[PDB]
Amino acid sequence: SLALSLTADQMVSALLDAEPPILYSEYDPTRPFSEASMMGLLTNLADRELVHMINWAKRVPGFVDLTLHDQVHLLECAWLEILMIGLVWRSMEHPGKLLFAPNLLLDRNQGKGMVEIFDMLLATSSRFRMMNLQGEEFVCLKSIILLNSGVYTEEKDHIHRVLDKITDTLIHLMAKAGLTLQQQHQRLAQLLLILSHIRHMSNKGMEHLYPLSDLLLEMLDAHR
Amino acid sequence: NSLALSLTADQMVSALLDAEPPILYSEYTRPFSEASMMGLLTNLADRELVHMINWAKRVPGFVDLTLHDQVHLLECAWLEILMIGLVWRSMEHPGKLLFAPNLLLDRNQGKCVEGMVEIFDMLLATSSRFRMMNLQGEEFVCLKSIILLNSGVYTFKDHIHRVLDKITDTLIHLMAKAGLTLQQQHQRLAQLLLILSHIRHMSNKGMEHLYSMKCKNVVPLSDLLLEMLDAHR
Amino acid sequence: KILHRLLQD
Amino acid sequence: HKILHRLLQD
Ligand SMILES: O=S(=O)([C@@H]1C[C@@H]2O[C@H]1C(c1ccc(O)cc1)=C2c1ccc(O)cc1)N(CC(F)(F)F)c1ccccc1
Repeated sequence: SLALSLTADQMVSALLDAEPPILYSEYDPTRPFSEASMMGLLTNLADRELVHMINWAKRVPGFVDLTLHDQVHLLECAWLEILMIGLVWRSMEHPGKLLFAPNLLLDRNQGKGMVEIFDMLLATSSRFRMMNLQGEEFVCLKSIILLNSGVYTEEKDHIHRVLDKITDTLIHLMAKAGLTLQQQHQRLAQLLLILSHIRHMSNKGMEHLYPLSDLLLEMLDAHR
Repeated sequence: NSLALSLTADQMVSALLDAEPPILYSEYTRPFSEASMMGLLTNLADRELVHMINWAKRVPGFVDLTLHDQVHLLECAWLEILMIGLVWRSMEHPGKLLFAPNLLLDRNQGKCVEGMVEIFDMLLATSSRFRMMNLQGEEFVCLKSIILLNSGVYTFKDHIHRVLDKITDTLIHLMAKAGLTLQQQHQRLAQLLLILSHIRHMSNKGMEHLYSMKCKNVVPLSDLLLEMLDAHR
Repeated sequence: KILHRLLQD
Repeated sequence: HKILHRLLQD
């Protein structure tokens, strides 16, 4: 009910408060790195992040108004995208590196078919940096991915009205930063178009996968 | 400096409209098998690609790119562009996909191949979404050009982004002209651009199926289609 | 699905 | 090289 009655500031507050913590990996900087161990570390991390993601999703305005069947579908469609945009966000201040965790900061080299995805993630991080993406914009973008990604695959209408509210919120945030109307609409477009590279990265990721926790396998399932 | 930037909104629209490729016909039928299905679609797509290339050179800003960058964008975007085209001309035929005027298909036919149905349904939902939104031709050609310029630009500079900005300005101009409020304008802009994410998804799933079809020899695919395809492996 | 349970408290 | 190059120049 209440997702459509929030002011833009309340929406931002809600999303910021919902933010999951930054988890650590088990990287031991002594261990020689296997291929298997590096993937082991990332799988271990992602699996733990999924638990926080599930509980973050419940706090995205509108998400609990959806049937439970629909919540499952959205998270199944969006989870990798959401992990990826989080990774790109925390990697922003580390040019040429990906901060998977505060104790796990990898460069392209340590990649390697992962190198291809790593390059795209680095490029995405490079783009957010150039645009000077703000935290408030980031949390909007991430909620959009959740709501958006599976929506096309009567209650669809509620999701679209919540999506509209997040757009209003992005616009509000930009007007407050002093952007002209033209600038607001341009930046809005710029941010949204990124979501399409991100969809792209998630799909190429799944494709390249074809060492996994029980939860990951159950969600990795929904893309085949 | 690029001439594209100096274009007004109406000039951009008129340019994009004038650039539109023609609606092609398939071979002149039903019922269908997997081979004859893919035969018609491959034949049709191949002829559409030649027009797309001449269309792309007429998208303001595209001529200003190096040959290599033009190649890259078209390699990344071509199935997305074929799909948004298909969805656009299918609007008026709810429940159907108008591949050509003489090749209008529904889901049942989609069984024909492996994986066609899932893509089929996604295409139909997109079409329906465009219809319910009353997408205008002027908006459509803006969206299609955005796909061309956007889809490959993160896998390469600022030229492309200023042109993208110009097209955003042009979409907003169109909506303002249609009477929409400020809020309705930003809202609709977002809605349209989010659908582009779904078009990307359809293309990704579509492309890995075209890969497997290469990897039977189900049908002969042209050298041109092969090298467009190979850019995604 | 584990996901489905975790979505329930 | 590629057909695509030929087609883009012509
Ligand atoms: O997309 S991938 O690169 C993926 C993206 C990135 O690196 C891979 C990966 C990851 C995720 C889960 C996992 O079990 C292993 C690896 C990443 C990750 C990103 C953000 C996080 O917060 C946590 C983890 N991938 C697919 C995925 F994620 F499903 F495993 C993959 C796997 C093997 C070979 C090539 C790609």
